[PDB]
Amino acid sequence: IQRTPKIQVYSRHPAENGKSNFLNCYVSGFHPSDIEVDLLKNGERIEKVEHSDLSFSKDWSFYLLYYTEFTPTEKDEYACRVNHVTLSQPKIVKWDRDM
Amino acid sequence: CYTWNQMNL
Amino acid sequence: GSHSMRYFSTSVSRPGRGEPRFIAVGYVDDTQFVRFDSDAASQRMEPRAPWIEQEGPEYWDEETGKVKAHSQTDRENLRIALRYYNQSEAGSHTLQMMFGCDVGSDGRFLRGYHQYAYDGKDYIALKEDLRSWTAADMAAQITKRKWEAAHVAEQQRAYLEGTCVDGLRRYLENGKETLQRTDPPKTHMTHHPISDHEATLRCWALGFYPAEITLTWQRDGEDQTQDTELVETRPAGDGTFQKWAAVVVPSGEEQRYTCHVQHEGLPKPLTLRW
Ligand SMILES: *[C@@H]1O[C@H](CO)[C@@H](O[C@@H]2O[C@H](CO)[C@@H](O[C@@H]3O[C@H](CO)[C@@H](O)[C@H](O[C@H]4O[C@H](CO)[C@@H](O)[C@H](O)[C@@H]4O)[C@@H]3O)[C@H](O)[C@H]2NC(C)=O)[C@H](O)[C@H]1NC(C)=O
Repeated sequence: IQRTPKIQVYSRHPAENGKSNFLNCYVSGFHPSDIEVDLLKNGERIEKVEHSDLSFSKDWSFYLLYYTEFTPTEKDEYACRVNHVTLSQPKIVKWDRDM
Repeated sequence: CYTWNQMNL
Repeated sequence: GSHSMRYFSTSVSRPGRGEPRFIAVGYVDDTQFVRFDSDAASQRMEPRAPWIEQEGPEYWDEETGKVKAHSQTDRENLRIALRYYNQSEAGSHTLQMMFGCDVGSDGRFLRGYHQYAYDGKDYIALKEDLRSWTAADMAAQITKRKWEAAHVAEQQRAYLEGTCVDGLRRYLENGKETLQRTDPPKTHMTHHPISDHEATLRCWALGFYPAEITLTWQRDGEDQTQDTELVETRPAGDGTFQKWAAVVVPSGEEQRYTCHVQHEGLPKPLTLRW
């Protein structure tokens, strides 16, 4: 079977402009496990990005956390770009400070 | 504490 | 209170690109503490929590040996599934496995698990009687006959009722500073107008452990069920978890809505109102 990833872009702590934080992209509920996740800053890919070890939920669907250290500003726009076989094209989910 | 998974399908 | 220990393994074949990729991870409750990646350089069961690094090299030799053997068993199990399902040798397939135990507040054995999944669907699973298997299709019934004849469940039960419970009690002790402390959720609420006749109320729960939580919106004491946007509980990245629930309300009717937070670390369930 094939399941579509649910994508969440968020920070580890509430965003304070100028305060060091962590940008998170959490993909969950997908299958198969082959997935491409890229954190974006102003459309550009962030280079040093870590991810958790592959795990899965009770229903056998996988989840992964991609994260990087960042310092939010008023102007900088962040996003997460996910590609998976269940997607017609790479999906970009922009970061909202209240989501 | 891993177990023994040597059983074949 | 009650606690759990789980291992999750995943084998993805890749014909023409080498041996299948094997990845395993171990958890105590919602805390990962070990990992094994067959493509990593160390070729060892690596630690992932601070309270497990104190284990000696004898422990790591034992765990690395058991997880390497599992990796090679799933390698030949992927070939067997091809014959069972009459699938080609060029396709990439997935074999997943979960095993572990649940202990009570005292440490007594409650339930044990040992389950297989092929390509995301159930294959075989150890029943609650720790003796018989749930075969999910005709192919798994071939496996069920093999394992019940070789009394596979007997050795697997001895681990679940013994080695699993003992290791879990040992892990809860070495990491009682983290594993046994519940963080209650810090809650707040935000307000977003969307038009001049509607607005959004978002109920936040942050920094809680363990991950199990319930967020519920109510209108005039009535659960919303529908009309409520609920996100999956997500890892904050520091060992704690987040979750929010949003509801879209007509303007001027904010105070007739309430958010209800239930969590293990809460002495009393919270009720929030804008
Ligand atoms: C296990 O898998 C194997 C392989 O996947 C399978 O054996 C194959 O089955 C297919 C059919 O499912 C066979 O295909 C036939 O091949 C002949 C030539 O070899 C074709 O001419 C046939 O096509 C006719 O039908 C078309 C329909 O429109 C017509 O348009 C066309 O012009 C032809 O008249 C037919 O498809 C194939 O030969 C076998 N063998 C091999 C080696 O692939 C096997 O059945 C599976 N077993 C089980 C239990 O499912």
